[PDB]
Amino acid sequence: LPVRLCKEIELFHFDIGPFENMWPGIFVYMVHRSCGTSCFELEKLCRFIMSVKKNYRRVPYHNWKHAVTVAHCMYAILQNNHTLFTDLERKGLLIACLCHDLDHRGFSNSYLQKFDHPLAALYSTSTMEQHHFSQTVSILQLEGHNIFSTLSSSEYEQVLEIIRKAIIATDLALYFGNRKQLEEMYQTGSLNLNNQSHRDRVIGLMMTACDLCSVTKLWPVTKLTANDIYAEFWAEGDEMKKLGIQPIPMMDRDKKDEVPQGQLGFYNAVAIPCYTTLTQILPPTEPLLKACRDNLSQWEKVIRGE
Amino acid sequence: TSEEWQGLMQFTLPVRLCKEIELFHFDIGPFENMWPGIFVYMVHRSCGTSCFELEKLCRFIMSVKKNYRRVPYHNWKHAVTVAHCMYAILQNNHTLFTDLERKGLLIACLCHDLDHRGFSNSYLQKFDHPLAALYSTSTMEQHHFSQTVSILQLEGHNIFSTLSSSEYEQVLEIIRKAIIATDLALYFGNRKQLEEMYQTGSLNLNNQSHRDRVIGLMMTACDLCSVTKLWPVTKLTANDIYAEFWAEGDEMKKLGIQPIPMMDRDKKDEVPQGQLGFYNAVAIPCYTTLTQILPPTEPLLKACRDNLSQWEKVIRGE
Ligand SMILES: CNc1cc(-c2cccnc2Oc2ccc(Nc3nc4ccc(F)c(F)c4[nH]3)cc2)ccn1
Ligand SMILES: CNc1cc(-c2cccnc2Oc2ccc(Nc3nc4ccc(F)c(F)c4[nH]3)cc2)ccn1
Ligand SMILES: [Zn+2]
Ligand SMILES: [Zn+2]
Ligand SMILES: [Zn+2]
Ligand SMILES: [Zn+2]
Repeated sequence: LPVRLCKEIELFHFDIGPFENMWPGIFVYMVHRSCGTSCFELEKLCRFIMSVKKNYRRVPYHNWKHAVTVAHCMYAILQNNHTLFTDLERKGLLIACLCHDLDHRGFSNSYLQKFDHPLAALYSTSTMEQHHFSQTVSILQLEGHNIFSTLSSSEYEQVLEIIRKAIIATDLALYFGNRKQLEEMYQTGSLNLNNQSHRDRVIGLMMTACDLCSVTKLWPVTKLTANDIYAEFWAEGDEMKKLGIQPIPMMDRDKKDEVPQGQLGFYNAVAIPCYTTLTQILPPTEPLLKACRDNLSQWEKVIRGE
Repeated sequence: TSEEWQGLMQFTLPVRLCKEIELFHFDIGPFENMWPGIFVYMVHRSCGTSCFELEKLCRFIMSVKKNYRRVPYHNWKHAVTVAHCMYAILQNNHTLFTDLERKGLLIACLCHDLDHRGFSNSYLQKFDHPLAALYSTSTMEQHHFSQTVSILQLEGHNIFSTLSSSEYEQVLEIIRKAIIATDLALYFGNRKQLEEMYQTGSLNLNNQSHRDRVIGLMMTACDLCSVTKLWPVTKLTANDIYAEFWAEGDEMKKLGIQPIPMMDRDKKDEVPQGQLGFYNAVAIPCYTTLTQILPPTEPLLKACRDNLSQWEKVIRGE
């Protein structure tokens, strides 16, 4: 890995760059540094990464780049709270992040439900997410893709459960209740990492934090990333109008000029609470929150027209 | 029901102590009959008001008090002070520790110098004291745990009587290990091992042996906390530490042995150097490593560093 990369990949606000064919290397480097060189047989891990790459789609935002970007955010959390995590979590969380939007079409669970898509009948709740985990399992069962083959049966069931819960937690609908419970557990001191269900919840929050990490980048990356977010959402809003459903203003390209107030509302309602609470629980994740605020400042500055 | 009347109640300190006992550099003050209350409070906030049966807990504390001796440093005040530091470490890392570990660690700290006579393991060995024949390493520390177990065996004194046998044994191990770890001789090996494990990333709190080591370093850090207090307190506490050591040096001379300069009253003027050496060689690396493993314990390092500054100021003569 190049000098600049080695240094800057430790920073929370690292951008993985425009060279797609370095991203596998970057991910492998992150597994090595946060899990270990002997965590995975290198050959199987490359075949697995490439097969995952292949089942991500050429969509504006929810693509291979976002999959690797999210995994990096996870990496930086792992490295800055490294004593906290089991060897199983050191193995399965980065993988969970890399697989967490497998085969995303660029469409919400709402759209899938309104369209009456087969996945909506097959998975009634967190529809895309149950699908991302189903894709993950089936890639794992391809000959030579069981990167967990040396684990015991028990250890294999456990890490898949980590991957499952982690991926499900990326459904933004579950985030609100989850963060409420965690807030109230931290204020009252009941929160405890020796309690599996509390540990699950924190991982869930770590995953929301990683999924939304584009708001913790420096302003130029965050602004440019917003073009990609909205390109998807506007395409979905287009498809809503074709069904004959007025889409919400978030996904309606005719409301472009209201994007700045749109972002502001979201940093206040969702992103700031998310990272604020995560910073309470894992203080060394503060740089994420700090960046989020700087970007919240930049949207107000945009709204003022300066 | 008593578990029920104890659930309604919460213990209350004066306003100044409520606020400042949360601070790492808090001093427990000169009022001895306040310290039990101080301890019970810390137990209630870091553990919960149903961890111990209050009557049993008071009986236990009075017995522990009665088994500390009237020596200048390793006395009842020291015990409670060490327990406080552990309380602050617990409160600032609240999501890390089990209920048992919280129960047991505060109790361990309070009991960790039980029946200390003001003499090092080294003096006991040279004196040929009976304890040295019985415990050939960490002599005093095994005795401290031994006394602890004896207090718990007294009628109406088993504060862990409500635990399952399984949990009782776990807490007694947490306490045994913790107390043994205050043998400063074992600290150097322990810290070195943790510094390596932290730097390579192998350090993992879900592994019992690693966790034991961290707990060990936590115990060292609390044991030496006198160096993390504000300057006026560290300077004054220093009198008490040297009163002890000098008296040991006196007893070594009585055996016809030259005591090391650290325990030799004839070398009063080299104390500033001596402390400079100790901060450089022991205290700074201890809290440096602890702050590394547990970032919220930093204020201990910051304060340790400020006192190192004060000792240099004395050496220069300023
Ligand atoms: C909603 N879940 C989600 C969010 C993001 C996301 C991550 C980081 C930043 N933004 C993200 O998406 C959002 C985009 C817009 C909004 N809110 C919003 N935009 C508006 C534009 C016009 C308008 F009139 C509005 F009312 C808008 N509201 C929120 C998240 C990505 C994927 N899924
Ligand atoms: C060593 N074990 C120990 C130390 C302390 C302790 C805690 C905080 C501060 N000091 C402590 O004890 C020490 C006292 C002195 C030294 N070093 C030292 N002092 C000297 C004075 C004169 C002289 F000539 C010297 F060489 C000295 N060396 C270290 C710890 C408490 C309990 N056990
Ligand atoms: Zn998703
Ligand atoms: Zn996502
Ligand atoms: Zn001791
Ligand atoms: Zn002690």
